Amino acid sequence: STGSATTTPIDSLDDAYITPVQIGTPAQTLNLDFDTGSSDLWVFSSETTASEVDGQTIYTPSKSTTAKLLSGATWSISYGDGSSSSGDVYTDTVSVGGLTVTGQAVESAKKVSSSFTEDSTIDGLLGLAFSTLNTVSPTQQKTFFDNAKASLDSPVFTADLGYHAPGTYNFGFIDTTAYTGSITYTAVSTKQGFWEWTSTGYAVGSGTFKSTSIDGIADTGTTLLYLPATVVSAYWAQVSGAKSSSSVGGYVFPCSATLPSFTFGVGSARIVIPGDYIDFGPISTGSSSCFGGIQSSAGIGINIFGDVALKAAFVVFNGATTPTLGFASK
Repeated sequence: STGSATTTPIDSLDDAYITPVQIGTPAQTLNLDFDTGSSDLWVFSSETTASEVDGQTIYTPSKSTTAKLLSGATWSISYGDGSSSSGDVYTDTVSVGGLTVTGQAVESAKKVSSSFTEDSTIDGLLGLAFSTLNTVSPTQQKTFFDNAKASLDSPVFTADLGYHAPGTYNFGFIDTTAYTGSITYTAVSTKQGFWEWTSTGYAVGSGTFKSTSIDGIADTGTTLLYLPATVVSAYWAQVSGAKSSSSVGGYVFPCSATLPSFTFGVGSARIVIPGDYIDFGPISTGSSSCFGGIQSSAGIGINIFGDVALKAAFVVFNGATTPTLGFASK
């Protein structure tokens, strides 16, 4: 089997991407944030505290003839931005882009933190990291991809995120028309449960490539590119007036600037992030200070190849017995 679904930016900055997902019988379609940095499929629901729902579409398990309470199971997750959610668990039929999994754990939120409530465009998350990170207790549950894997034509999914435009998540096949040149594959460590890999270096604009190993994760659920402070300083030093602002929470730059590109290495290959992808717009409405799309990872504990980096590439998440990642230009 295969599946193919379009993923759409939630706003004009590509702060996140939503993909329609069919849950239950008859189908209830929710727009979920596909997140290769986590491993829970959770949704706003009829069980979510009413004061914490503000415009999201909810899953109502009582209206699904295929929903079954997973008795005793609870979940609770905290994300790297400080947001969180928790609740109980049903199993139900879940379809993405024509690919159907029966018995998928659908984690129904009883509580969500304010940032979820405040984002009316995201109805939940669909985790695509390794199932060892799934938070369901006492019986850990499998991701959608893990459940689908054996049925897929090939044990892979691909992320093709757009810049200020829709893109595609494919399951079970590699669309050879969606990228240019060849796909360069690189080793993955699953030891932390992430799609963790080692970039071979970077360049700023037209500058020379610096060969240096940068361990990090391919994370569709993180907006920006978070890299070591040395690398980030070298980038922003090329932008007149750019500075790190403690009050804003990262590097800012004059909105009048033209940003240089940023290149990262994948083995001997190179992925170029155009400068425009690094512009996240005014820090507040009407400001002439703009927020940078490349930020330091120094406070995180891990480097994160988020959407800023991934949307410059066609990315293969290869879930073969030994997982690997593939990157192609496009």
